[PDB]
Amino acid sequence: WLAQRLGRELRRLSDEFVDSF
Amino acid sequence: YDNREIVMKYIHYKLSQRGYEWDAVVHLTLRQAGDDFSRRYRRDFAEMSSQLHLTPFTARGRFATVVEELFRDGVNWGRIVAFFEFGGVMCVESVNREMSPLVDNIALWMTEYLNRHLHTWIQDNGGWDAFVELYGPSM
Ligand SMILES: O=C(O)CN(CC(=O)O)CC(=O)O
Ligand code: NI
Ligand code: NI
Repeated sequence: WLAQRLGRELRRLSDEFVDSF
Repeated sequence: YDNREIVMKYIHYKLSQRGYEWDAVVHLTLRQAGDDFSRRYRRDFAEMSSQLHLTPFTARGRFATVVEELFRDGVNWGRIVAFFEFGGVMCVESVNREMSPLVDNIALWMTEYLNRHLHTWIQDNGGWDAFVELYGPSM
């Protein structure tokens, strides 16, 4: 299910990014 | 701040970096943060882009379903940047695939989603000023 995969990776990348601020 | 202005300026910036001129401190911070996000994760954005299968028929549902997943467990400023970058990917794919009219639609969808679903969180967490404060050291 394409959007679930995309959204999951965007969340992972989002959380890694914000946790590096 | 006006969320519509933020969306329009962000989309124009992202498209202009690809050579496409689309007729339409916060802005500079979001621009830099999104560029930094993109360059960290090009492999993931490339896979995302290859699976997008963008057509006028599928675009709205694609956007809505991805954004729903993106905020399923809540919101943080990283998710906000990813929201803009994902909208940017759809816009870039739009012009690359000779569907430039979709850019106007994506800008509408991003503006209305910000105003409806993210405004309360943004204000509760200090407004766009808080995002500028948070990312300022990274500029
Ligand atoms: O998208 C979210 O998680 C935040 N929503 C709450 C909700 O979806 O019930 C705010 C709103 O849409 O008013
Ligand atoms: Ni321009
Ligand atoms: Ni909502």
